[PDB]
Amino acid sequence: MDKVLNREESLQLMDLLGLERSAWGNIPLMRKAYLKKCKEFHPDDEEKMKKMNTLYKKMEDGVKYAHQPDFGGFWASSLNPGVDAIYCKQWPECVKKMSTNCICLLCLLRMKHENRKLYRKDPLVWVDCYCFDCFRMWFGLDLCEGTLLLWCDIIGQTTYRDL
Amino acid sequence: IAVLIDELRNEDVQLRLNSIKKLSTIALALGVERTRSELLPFLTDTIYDEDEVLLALAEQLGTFTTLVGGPEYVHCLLPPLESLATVEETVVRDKAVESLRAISHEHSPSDLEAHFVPLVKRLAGGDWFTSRTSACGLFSVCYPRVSSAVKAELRQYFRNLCSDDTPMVRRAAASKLGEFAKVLELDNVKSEIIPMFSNLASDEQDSVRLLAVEACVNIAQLLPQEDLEALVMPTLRQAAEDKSWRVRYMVADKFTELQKAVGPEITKTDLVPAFQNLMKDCEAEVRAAASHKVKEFCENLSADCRENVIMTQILPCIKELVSDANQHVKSALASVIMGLSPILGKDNTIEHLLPLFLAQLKDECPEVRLNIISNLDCVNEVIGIRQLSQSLLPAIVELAEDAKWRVRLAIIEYMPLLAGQLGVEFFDEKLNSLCMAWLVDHVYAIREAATSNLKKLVEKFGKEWAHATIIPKVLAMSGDPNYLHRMTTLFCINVLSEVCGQDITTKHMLPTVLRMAGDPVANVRFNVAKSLQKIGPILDNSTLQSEVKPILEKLTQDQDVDVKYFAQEALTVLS
Ligand SMILES: [Zn+2]
Ligand SMILES: [Zn+2]
Repeated sequence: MDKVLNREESLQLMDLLGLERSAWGNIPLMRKAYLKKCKEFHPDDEEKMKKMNTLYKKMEDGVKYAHQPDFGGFWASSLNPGVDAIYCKQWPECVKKMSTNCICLLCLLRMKHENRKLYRKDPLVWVDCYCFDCFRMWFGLDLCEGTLLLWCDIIGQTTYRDL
Repeated sequence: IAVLIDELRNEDVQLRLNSIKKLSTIALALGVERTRSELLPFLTDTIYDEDEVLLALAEQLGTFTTLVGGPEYVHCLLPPLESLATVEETVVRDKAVESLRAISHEHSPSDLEAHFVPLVKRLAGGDWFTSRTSACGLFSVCYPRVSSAVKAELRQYFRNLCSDDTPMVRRAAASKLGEFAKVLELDNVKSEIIPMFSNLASDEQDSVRLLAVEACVNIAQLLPQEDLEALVMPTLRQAAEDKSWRVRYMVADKFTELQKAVGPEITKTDLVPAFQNLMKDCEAEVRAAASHKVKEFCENLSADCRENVIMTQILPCIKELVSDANQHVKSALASVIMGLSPILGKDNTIEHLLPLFLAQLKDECPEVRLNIISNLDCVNEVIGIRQLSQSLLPAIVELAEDAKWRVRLAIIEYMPLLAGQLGVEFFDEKLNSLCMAWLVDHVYAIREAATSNLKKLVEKFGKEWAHATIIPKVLAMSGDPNYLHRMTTLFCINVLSEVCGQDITTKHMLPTVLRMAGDPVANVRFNVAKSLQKIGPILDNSTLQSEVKPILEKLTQDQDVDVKYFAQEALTVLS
């Protein structure tokens, strides 16, 4: 995600969406806040209308790279979790020094991370990984029962990525 | 010598650490020549295993200067450290960083330019935010002694870190700003630090903003008392009323550090109002954070307008934090409020402070009163004695009846310390029934400590009072229809006879013991025998022959073995 745009763009695109500047990295907000500004175009000041575009299109692609899997898929997957998907499975446990005989999105993604970090000399960041640790890292967020709800409000909207 | 180069490849087991990171002994035998062009290269690109091995390695290398040859070849150490300074694991990097700073003083000024500085720049410029957050911590230590032009380049690389694509690195940099500005020249703090500061001061992320406060403390102290208003003060003043409690929590928490760092007078003008708002914050854990610093904040108010501001400004606010709706806010105050006594004098502590001191004491909250009971240190020396008794009756009564066993433990535990500060006078009728309803307490350790209470009170009150008040009621237990309480009589006796002399143990205490040796419940009876033995060495030559001996003898003939045994041995322990 840090690799999507730079600081200068990062802030600009966030302004042209009228989105709290603090919310860079929240793809589903940004998406829908842009599908909401587009409702204020066509026969609708206008120099912004095509600027938000030039920016937003560059981010959509940068983010499309962020979601590419390692090695091109060589070396549970439909759309948005939905139904009674299980994001956590016990509050402190799945998160803290885990107790791990389960596969809740939290524990899955966490496995995904410590599995990828084996072959990546690279450090992973938000929207490359989507695990709690990477999220809680990106925004400035404290390990608490609030923070989990925020995280799994974006996961409930992301399409099965890294499974 | 022995197990060495072969042991560095095992299976990455924590059985290969005992001797691995004992590298201080390997390189001592490997010789200086080999260590350099062999051990170091090995240690650079062969082992990268677990967060426990690497963290021992990072530490070790920060002690390798006098072992790689001396300050002349410290530069050989850089690569295995610049490596470690990149591991995802925070605790490894931090050690690498910690070890890079130690060895960076061992470089000659020339060697810093040749080697250290390049290293910094490769970290700072890297793609890995891990590499970059490690760079932030290294500017301060190679700055003062590098060249005038190198300094100039170093401030760019920092400025760059301050405006990073990744929040992890802005946080990093923020948190290192005050350290770095301290080795800068003023010309540049005013010109180049302040803007950088200004920009983290006000940042989307409050995780970043939150860290501006300690830089604010740091930058303030640098700036002459006449620039603060132009450079530091608008940021600080804004941080105080910031949108996010996380940020405002900082200013309240680092407030007294902010007051001296900013100066006697600016405190008077900006800080005192800004401190009234924190005490009135809507978020609770901010109000508390400010309550904790109220008493320090007043001790450091200039030695003249103290009486004034404390009276006119602080006190009105305090009067509300007492009446606060949150337990953590009140309990904070209750543990500082009464350190205002040394500075308000004595006339005013009675005028205004006692209405306050006695408000908290009326509080139903257990934790609140404890702290107010606990602080009779600078209020014991200034205010009255009979005054306390008005609300110390309900205070000491409710605490001893708290639904939490371990609160009750506390006053029980306190009671022996309330003798050297309240005496024979305060302890009265409506308080000893208290000191004894604890012996009938369901929880156990309360009965334990409530018996410890009487032995601690005795050792503090001679052997006179006991016969008058206590013992009459301690024996008034030997009549309880519940055998567990009869039992308490004995345990209760067993400890007083310790410090009671021959007199009171033989006279009022003994006739009770013998009288219980007829208890229909067996448990009591063997405790009689056990109890006689603890009170053995205290009695008379003929009291033991007359009344004590003939009882054990009838106890031996028991249909309940337990009684005869503890009584058999009593007879053997005392002839
Ligand atoms: Zn789980
Ligand atoms: Zn992750």
